[PDB]
Amino acid sequence: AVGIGAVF
Amino acid sequence: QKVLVQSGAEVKKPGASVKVSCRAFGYTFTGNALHWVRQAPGQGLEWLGWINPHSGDTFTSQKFQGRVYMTRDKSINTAFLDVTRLTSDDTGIYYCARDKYYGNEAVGMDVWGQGTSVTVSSASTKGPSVFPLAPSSKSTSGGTAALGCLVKDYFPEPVTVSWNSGALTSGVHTFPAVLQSSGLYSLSSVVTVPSSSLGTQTYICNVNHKPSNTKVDKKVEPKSCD
Amino acid sequence: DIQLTQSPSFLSASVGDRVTITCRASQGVRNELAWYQQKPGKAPNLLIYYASTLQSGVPSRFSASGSGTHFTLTVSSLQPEDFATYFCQHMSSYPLTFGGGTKVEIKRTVAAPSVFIFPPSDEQLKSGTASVVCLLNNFYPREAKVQWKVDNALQSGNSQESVTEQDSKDSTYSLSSTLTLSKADYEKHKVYACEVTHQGLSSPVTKSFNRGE
Repeated sequence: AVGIGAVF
Repeated sequence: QKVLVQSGAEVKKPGASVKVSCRAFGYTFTGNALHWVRQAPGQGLEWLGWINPHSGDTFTSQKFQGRVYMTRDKSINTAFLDVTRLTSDDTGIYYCARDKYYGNEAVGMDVWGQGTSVTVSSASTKGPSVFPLAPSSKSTSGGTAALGCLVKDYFPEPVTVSWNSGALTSGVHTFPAVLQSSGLYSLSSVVTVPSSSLGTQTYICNVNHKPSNTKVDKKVEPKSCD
Repeated sequence: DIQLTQSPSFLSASVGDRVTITCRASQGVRNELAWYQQKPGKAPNLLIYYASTLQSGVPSRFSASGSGTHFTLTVSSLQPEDFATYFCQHMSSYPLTFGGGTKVEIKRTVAAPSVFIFPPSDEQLKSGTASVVCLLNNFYPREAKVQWKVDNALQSGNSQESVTEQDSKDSTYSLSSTLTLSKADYEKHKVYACEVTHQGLSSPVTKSFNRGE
């Protein structure tokens, strides 16, 4: 699915 | 205990900008992507974009690129939606919503703000005119008479309508407002009552329009023919 | 933009009924699909994600199926709190899009409207406009035809309707139809009539008045 990068 | 709290209602002219805020409580703000979704009155759901609150990376839906901007301030756990060059087609309720974000991908929108109403119009603030919808003997239906008030030509939403200072609630229907072609709103509030007591009962419609600081009490009474 | 087509768009059902709603995607979206419930004045609430995983806090009477393009949501036994609008949503590419919604409303026995007509007030006429209000009170089902006739001429384009949400107590609707005329046009004619067609009426009901009487 679409993603918007890591968040830790 | 996960809650998103949004800023209050906004009313703007075409060409102006609006900045809506959304503050996260009860979870780590930077741990989940945050969406913005709007809904025009009576319509479906439209996705505007999303933001990574940790990094600030965004993807804005193509139809809003260069016009809608998502930012955040981690110090106050707050995301912002700036909608610029507004037109009346931007009128609607704007929501922020957290994604579950498992695996750093979109999964589903599990916490939603309460919504922020945005009205865009060339109209200016104006209080309503309140006209009686008077009961008549010729309009008797069984043992029932209908009466009401027409609350016409106001801007923006909302108005509140009560009857007899809140003492009359049974049989009341206050209709959803309609936007007239003039750009001003109008609604009616009606009540069904016994025809037998129209000669003695009192009916006052109490209309409050806070944006114009107008308050109106209108007497509604049967029409008498000479 | 991927199109999500929901069917049916409107459904009437009773408490205890099983309800099945379909969502068809215009391209494959694997299981990258979620379902939501929305009630009037509220934000949507997540029911299902990964196409068939049930969100925590959602009753087990909700379930869903599908992988690829054809998805279904089922409520096995509708409860009073389940009458609402339901939406599907994909997240396989940008923009994310939602289906058009399926509104599930409660079935009840047919109830004919009570019809009332209100001429414009003398106060409003002094202002230069005339609003004529026709009220249809406490009816079911929602479908109703309201026609304005002015000296026997059918009107078009000069009226607006507003409908209440289905009543929580008696499951009925009420509706206002407002004919708005300039004072000049109002004074051109004599007989003003609102004609109502509805399943609960053996024939259309007309309420009317004569201007100036």
